[PDB]
Amino acid sequence: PSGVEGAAFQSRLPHDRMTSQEAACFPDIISGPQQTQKVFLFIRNRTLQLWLDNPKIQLTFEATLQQLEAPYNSDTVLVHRVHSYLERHGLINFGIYKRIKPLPTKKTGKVIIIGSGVSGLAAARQLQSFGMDVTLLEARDRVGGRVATFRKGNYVADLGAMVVTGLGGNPMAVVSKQVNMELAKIKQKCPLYEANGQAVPKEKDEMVEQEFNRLLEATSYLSHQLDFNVLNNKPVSLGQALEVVIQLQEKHVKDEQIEHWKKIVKTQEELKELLNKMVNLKEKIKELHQQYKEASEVKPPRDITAEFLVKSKHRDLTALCKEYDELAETQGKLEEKLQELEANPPSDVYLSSRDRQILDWHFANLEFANATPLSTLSLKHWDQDDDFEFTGSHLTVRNGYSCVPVALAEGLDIKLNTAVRQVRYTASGCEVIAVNTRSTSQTFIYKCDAVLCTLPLGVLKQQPPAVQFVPPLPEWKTSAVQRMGFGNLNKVVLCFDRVFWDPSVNLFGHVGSTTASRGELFLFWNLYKAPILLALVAGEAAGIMENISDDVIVGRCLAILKGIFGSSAVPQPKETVVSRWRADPWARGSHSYVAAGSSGNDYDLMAQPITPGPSIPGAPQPIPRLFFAGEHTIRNYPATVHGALLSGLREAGRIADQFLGAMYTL
Amino acid sequence: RKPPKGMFLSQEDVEAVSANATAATTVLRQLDMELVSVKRQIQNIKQTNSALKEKLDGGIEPYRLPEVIQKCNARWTTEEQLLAVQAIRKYGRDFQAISDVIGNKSVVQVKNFFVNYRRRFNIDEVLQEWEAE
Ligand SMILES: Cc1cc2nc3c(=O)[nH]c(=O)nc-3n(C[C@H](O)[C@H](O)[C@H](O)COP(=O)(O)OP(=O)(O)OC[C@H]3O[C@@H](n4cnc5c(N)ncnc54)[C@H](O)[C@@H]3O)c2cc1C
Repeated sequence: PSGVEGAAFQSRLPHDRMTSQEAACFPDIISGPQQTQKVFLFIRNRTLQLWLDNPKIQLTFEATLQQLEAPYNSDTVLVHRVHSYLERHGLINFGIYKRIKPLPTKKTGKVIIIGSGVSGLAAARQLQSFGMDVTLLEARDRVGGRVATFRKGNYVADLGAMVVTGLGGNPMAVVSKQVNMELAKIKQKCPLYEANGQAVPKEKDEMVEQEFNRLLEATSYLSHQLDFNVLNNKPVSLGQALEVVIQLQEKHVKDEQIEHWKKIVKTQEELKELLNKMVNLKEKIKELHQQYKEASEVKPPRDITAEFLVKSKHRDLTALCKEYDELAETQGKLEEKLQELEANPPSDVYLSSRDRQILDWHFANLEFANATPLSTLSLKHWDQDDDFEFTGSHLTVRNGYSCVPVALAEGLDIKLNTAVRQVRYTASGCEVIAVNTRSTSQTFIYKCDAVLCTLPLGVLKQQPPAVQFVPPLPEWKTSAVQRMGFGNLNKVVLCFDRVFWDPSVNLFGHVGSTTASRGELFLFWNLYKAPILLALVAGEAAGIMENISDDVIVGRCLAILKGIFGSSAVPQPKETVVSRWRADPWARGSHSYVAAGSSGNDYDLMAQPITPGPSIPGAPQPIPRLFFAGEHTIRNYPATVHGALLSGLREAGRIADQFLGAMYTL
Repeated sequence: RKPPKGMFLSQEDVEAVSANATAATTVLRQLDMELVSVKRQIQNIKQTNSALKEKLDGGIEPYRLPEVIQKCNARWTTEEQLLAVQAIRKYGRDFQAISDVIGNKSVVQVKNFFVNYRRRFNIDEVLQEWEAE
């Protein structure tokens, strides 16, 4: 879209309707007359537009009111409320921008942020922007977390996040204007090459792909229409559902063959019954002919009974010769119907070996997309976030995605090599205990009003725990941590001296020979200026391939590539790197997912803050102290950089509302 | 509300393929064996019908007669009346058969004969003799 309505779209808001969050901050307006609502909506949309047209500089309330016309610039407090709303919740004045009003003289409140990934960094900027004292604690020797970029010489390649998934509605659109990201579009054409090294024929590639998509719709029919979501008191996975659907197609193939060969026997037994009729009738005809012959031996002149015998046997014989001729025509009709039937059999198989292997590539690609084996995904809910997907083509970050967190880190107080061990929270405040990752006896204590935890879901899941909470987290939180899925996905970076692949193709597949190994080195990316190829390890292969050494993995990569491009065309690589995200103790995996028996609701549960008990008995209901952001806390944009960013912006708004108050809600 | 084209999924079949650890592979072997036994019965009947066609070798060509053509004359000769009375005794009321035997009488002409000579050839008695067999 475009205009003020495009600004709503670009900020993930409906242009013509007030959201639930807006209703909470502006109950007077939404409960009030429909005319005032349109005024609110225009002010909001216009203010957004002004920010979006130039996100390189702060949009002040003054500048906003400057560019509003009548009747919209009538009520100046309404405009101030709307501006403050949008600012507080990070819809405007987020990321890296030049501030018109320098940061306030004195800081108010103190916040510790655990983790310096995008969710932490984005929250930290907002809180500092609102005038709070912020310190981030990071276990690694760098910022960015799961945004990790390999840099050696002029080779640049992302071992973590590398793709912006469309700019239409994406807050990373705004960040790409604020920071120089060399966004290059990704052409989606992806030729598949079988285990032998031979390309899959264009006709076959389409047949299998269409079947994959039909198999997926089929699982959705299973889920919604047949209600096949529990089986033996166990939630059904997407993988199970796909097996069941595939088995039923194999069954249908067999049922069609059965009723086809049943038509052949029914016809063959109809022919058998006709041929027996004809054998017996031919035997009667033979006998009756002899009798006519004998009656004709009696030469004339003859009495009338002897004449009658000749004439009546003649009649009887032609009557039987008629019958045989009719049966003989029916023999021809049944015999041609047998050639019809035998020439046109149904399908011999549902899927051949080559078909089923190519299909497993499409399943591997889906396992890459959800960063987990299909047997773990909830049938009902695996695609719950599809409706919020952005428009526009996907883009690669060509200069390395680390440029984003590094830019967000500027001006913030970040303690690197600082591993949080314990988080204490009481009615009076909080105490974060951390150690130095190098010399672990060296201990640090950080005292604060509030803790924002951006620890990954894999870390929160650790048993025995890496980080202890005092008091422990309540069961409603720990059960959500348990139920939520935390998948895995690895990359192999191959740096060469020269390009030996098609420079016009961004990606190409490799079909493995087994279902078990379908995710193993199944897809190669060509995204960078330098000659770099990136190989993916998805599905069940990701976890297994972490216990195999780099030399062996790189060897398997070259083996495959020699197969596609020829043995003398593929040199030994100059530099190689292999990610191991499940082994990494500050990650313990890659992406969250909706596991079978989880739902989108667990993402909301992850986002909910914790309020400690009262210090002394009968003291009033204390204030919320422990907050949660990160990839795994945002229902509509989970498992993404933009989701992490948004969750950070969310919590900064919630924390500031709490510890600085919200003047705009009156 | 409807599953995609060429995709087959019914409540009954889903319950049949689920509900055991190996209900799937049971149901699919059951149909493999049903298929092989139906193809058994085809090879069986093809050999039977192949033998029945050996016996029909020749057709009915050596046992066929020429057709005699003659104009439907309305004059009953004594010869033809005597042929009719015997044809009635053999065939009953099958007027078509009686006509074919006599050779030069239409089916209506035969039905007239039944009426005209009922008394004189005791056609009632001749039909009772036929009915008795
Ligand atoms: C292989 C791979 C590919 C990906 N590709 C894409 C993509 O193409 N597009 C996309 O949008 N997203 C992608 N992602 C996802 C994206 O990287 C994450 O969703 C996002 O970066 C996570 O941000 P976060 O701030 O929620 O968590 P993190 O970035 O993990 O930040 C949490 C921080 O906490 C730190 N930490 C852990 N334990 C402690 C401790 N005890 N004390 C202090 N600090 C601690 C970590 O070191 C880390 O810095 C990918 C992820 C992986 C693994």
